[PDB]
Amino acid sequence: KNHPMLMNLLK
Amino acid sequence: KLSEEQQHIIAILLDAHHKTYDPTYADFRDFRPPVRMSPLSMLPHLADLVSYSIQKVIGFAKMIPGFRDLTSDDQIVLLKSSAIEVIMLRSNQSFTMDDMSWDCGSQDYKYDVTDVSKAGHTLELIEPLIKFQVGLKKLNLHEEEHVLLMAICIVSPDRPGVQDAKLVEAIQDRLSNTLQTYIRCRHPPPGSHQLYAKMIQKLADLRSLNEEHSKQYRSLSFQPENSMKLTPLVLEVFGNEI
Ligand SMILES: CC(=O)O[C@@H]1CC[C@@]2(C)[C@H](CC[C@@H]3[C@@H]2CC[C@]2(C)[C@@H]([C@H](C)CCC(=O)O)CC[C@@H]32)C1
Repeated sequence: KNHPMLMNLLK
Repeated sequence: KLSEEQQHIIAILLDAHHKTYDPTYADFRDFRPPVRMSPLSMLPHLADLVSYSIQKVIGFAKMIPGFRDLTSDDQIVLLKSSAIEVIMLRSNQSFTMDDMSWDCGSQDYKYDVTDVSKAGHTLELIEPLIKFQVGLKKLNLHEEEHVLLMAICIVSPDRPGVQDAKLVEAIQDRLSNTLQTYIRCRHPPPGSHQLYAKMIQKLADLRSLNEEHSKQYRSLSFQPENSMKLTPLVLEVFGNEI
């Protein structure tokens, strides 16, 4: 739900 | 006995771990310096350590076979809730019962009760945390078991906010059966005695530790001078309703 940093580290 | 798939899964988790947990702790030099003056003197250093550790747990999670079939939303939910838990788990590797501390190769990077208590958290957390470490240490887990537990801990279908639980559940059972079978075929008795039951119990201890952590995190994050000593990733994962 809008976690750019986490999202970015996950992709 | 075991299984080719299961042995595959084990091989992957061990490597994923070796790639995300540096036994030399060489990267610790980059953190804001530790200060052993709560005085909160340790908050800047431990905040960086934790933040860094979140990045490593994420890196390990991505390599968990099956985790890639999950949606980002689910992946984000699973990591947000498991991060602290997996960090307490992986920290067992550096924890020693000799002096009850996290020996991270270096006196400056050797943490005990009074150090980890100087970051805005109370013994209501630290006490159970060390107890947890001891109990987990006493299990003398094979490293194969260690990584399987971290992986099972990450892919738990009951985490709040999970969507495709069935898929999460499928992925986890796969890891569980891998664990259950490895203990049976590769972990000799007596050390194998009720080992799976004792490891699943540690997952319950982690929830408890996690819960207490959320409570004490919010407490100090609701104080601007404290939350500004944290890192952007910590604020995102742990919460930023500051
Ligand atoms: C942002 C935040 O506020 O982070 C908090 C900083 C204090 C404190 C009490 C809480 C609970 C988790 C604790 C942490 C202190 C440092 C510990 C004891 C880590 C070990 C030094 C890890 C050793 C290793 O990597 O092997 C792992 C568990 C960590 C998190």
